[PDB]
Amino acid sequence: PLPRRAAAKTASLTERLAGLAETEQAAALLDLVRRHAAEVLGHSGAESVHSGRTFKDAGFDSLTAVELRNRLAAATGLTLSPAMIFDYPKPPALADHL
Amino acid sequence: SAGDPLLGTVVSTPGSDRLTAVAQWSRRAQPWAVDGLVPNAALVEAAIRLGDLAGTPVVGELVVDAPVVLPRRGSREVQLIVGEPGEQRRRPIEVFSREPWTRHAHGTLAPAAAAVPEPAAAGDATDVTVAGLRDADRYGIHPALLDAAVRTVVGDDLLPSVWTGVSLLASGATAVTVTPTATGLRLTDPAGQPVLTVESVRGTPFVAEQGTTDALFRVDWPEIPLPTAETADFLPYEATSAEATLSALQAWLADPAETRLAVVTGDCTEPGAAAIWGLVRSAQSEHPGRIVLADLDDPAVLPAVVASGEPQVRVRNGVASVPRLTRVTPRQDARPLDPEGTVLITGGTGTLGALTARHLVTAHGVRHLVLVSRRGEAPELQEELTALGASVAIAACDVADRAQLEAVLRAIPAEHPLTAVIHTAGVLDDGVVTELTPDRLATVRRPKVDAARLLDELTREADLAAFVLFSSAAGVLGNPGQAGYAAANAELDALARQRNSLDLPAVSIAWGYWATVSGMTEHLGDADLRRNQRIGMSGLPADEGMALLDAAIATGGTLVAAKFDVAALRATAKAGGPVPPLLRGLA
Amino acid sequence: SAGDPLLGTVVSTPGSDRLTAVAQWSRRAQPWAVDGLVPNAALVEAAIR
Amino acid sequence: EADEPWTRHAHGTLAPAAAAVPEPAAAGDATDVTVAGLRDADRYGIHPA
Amino acid sequence: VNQDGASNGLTAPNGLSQQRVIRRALAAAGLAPSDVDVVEAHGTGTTLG
Repeated sequence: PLPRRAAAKTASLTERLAGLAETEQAAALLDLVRRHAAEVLGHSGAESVHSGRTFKDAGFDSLTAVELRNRLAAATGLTLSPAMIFDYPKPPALADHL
Repeated sequence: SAGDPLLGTVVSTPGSDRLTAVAQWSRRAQPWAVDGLVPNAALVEAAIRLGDLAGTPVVGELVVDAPVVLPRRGSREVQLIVGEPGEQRRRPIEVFSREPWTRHAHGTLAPAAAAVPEPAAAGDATDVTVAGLRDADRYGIHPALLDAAVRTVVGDDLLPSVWTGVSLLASGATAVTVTPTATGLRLTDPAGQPVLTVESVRGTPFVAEQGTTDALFRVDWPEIPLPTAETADFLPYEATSAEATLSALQAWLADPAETRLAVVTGDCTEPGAAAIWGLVRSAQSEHPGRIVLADLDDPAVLPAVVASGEPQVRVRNGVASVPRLTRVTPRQDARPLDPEGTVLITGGTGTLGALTARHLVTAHGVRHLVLVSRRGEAPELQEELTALGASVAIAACDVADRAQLEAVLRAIPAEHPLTAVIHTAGVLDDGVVTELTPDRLATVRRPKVDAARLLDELTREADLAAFVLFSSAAGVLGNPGQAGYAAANAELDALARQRNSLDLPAVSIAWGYWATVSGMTEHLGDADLRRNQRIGMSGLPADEGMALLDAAIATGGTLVAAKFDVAALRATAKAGGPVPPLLRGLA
Repeated sequence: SAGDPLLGTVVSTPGSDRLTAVAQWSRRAQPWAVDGLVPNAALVEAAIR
Repeated sequence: EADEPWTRHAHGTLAPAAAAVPEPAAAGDATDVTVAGLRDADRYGIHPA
Repeated sequence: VNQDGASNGLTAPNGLSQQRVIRRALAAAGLAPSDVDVVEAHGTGTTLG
């Protein structure tokens, strides 16, 4: 027997894209990457991670790098390289690149 | 261990479809059970999980009789039983947890419905999230999420105990949206898709479950082999009365001979033989391994009994039996105490009498009490009971005196007939066998045994719902320095047995030493406490004591209400430690 | 806790005296059992257990 | 094994502890039996082998 | 013997550390790079190391 369907933690990519209006500035991308980083490290919330520091200061490694890239690409549906963490050291850089 | 935490181990009955899920639930294992109180959502989730294995995911009906309180130390054994599929492939569902099995929920389980109707929204959808909702993947719906979601309709104060038409569509939810319906509710994922549906949910006010009555034990007489012996180290003597037995014991204690004494009495259920047995038991508690109690139809097996090794033996037709304390499942179908009736309490001016009166008024709603004692003066207790709604008459009476007891009983108005007599009267005159005298034995026995005889004989014609004799464990387990008290308690139990055999109600409780916090074990010495802990005895709180009193009233007969450390005594038996002969059945 | 290998766990039916001893028997756990075959003496011992 | 149909292997009745155990007459020589490599015999009332 | 210390990651190696340790070892031996003619590298096979 197949298991029951997994309940989505949040809205799907289509619902977000509806909410991620092009009018909206580099803010939705910022908060989503902040949430992804917070959940990657097991932070208590997206507020604990701050965009002032870089991912290196947050304690990110290649282990966390590839899996965060996966959880970001699947959320956004767009293929990504495994190395923007060093190309873009700041969460604003990630937001503008996305 | 790959089983679901709320499901544990799943067992299928060979040749049957009945399924048993056995789990150990502890606050360490279940942090979401606040104080150990398991939310009903956890039971719903576990039922759904097991019904998934049974092929029936839709809860046709679930009614929770009572929630589950996890113990502070240890884990409660929880068994969920799935019955055979009946009509519509529905299966009976039961929940038990434990001490005697305690049923918590029951109902029927149904397969998946082909049509999933969408009931109209009867309220505003609200987003429910739980901080600390860890390992939500291990559940289809986490219990701490479902209970919070359903409290938005049932209410925080009301425990949701009724569930109908429960259907699940999603797994591993962390946040939900709650859209209540006319009867049930709908939980949807943040993505908007439906997750869970409840056709109807109903809540009930929380009721504090009574203290578990697992301390009640009866004196059972299991059979034992009689060894083929002809000569043994014994001193034969025919004990006739309590005074004669005490005199013979004193003479033997003055006798420097290191030869065991075989006390041969009549049938132990006889009140005189009961007093003899109690005195010999107390002496043995003082002098272990040196005195033997015998109740033999044929005393020719007396050396064999001496070779048996059990101090207390009753032989009939060549087959021997020994006294043991065995737990009894409390009874459900008890005759209710009539609120219009009158309950007479002996020794009500004491702490225990006031406690019993308060418990009766608070629980059984006894609106009329007659508390009698030697002093019969308690304005504070009278006001306490009257403020609770009890009409209380307090009397200075000798319960063992015929004229005063009859005057008290006749002082009860005819329009409020007597329905319960609790004999809590008792004088504690502690004494060792070497020093006790028949005068002290009579002084101990009169307020208990003569008083119980007078009460039962006077109330032979009265429609009594309960007749309680406040005995003590000292007459059964034996207690050094309480030989007269032990004889009084044993004869009180014998009187209760005779009264029950006389087609009249009689319940005698041989309670163990109470809790020190209750304030009624102040006269207990440190040696008494050390011996109690050695034999596994532990203090009895007032609440559990009165609950056990009610359970014994429901059960009747003679019962021993005492708390023992189970695992400690089992380890003592495994270590070859000093398990008392009466506790040999226990260990 | 690993109880008696021929017993395993014991379950008591609520509202009944019926008991059920469930265990997992493997040649590794019971090397004395020849070639998977279990002698009846083990069954007698488990019954007494 | 796993979810195969249940197979009954033995059946009977269990009796309480008897009072007296008669000793029958010896029908043969007393044979001393030892098992080499016996392990954990304490956890059994008697090792199955 | 020396520790690389700071690098891209915790386990990332830095060529400067290897340069320094090689120079230190050669100075301790009091020899010159041309004197040696064969060296056994780590040869881990990692695409990075």
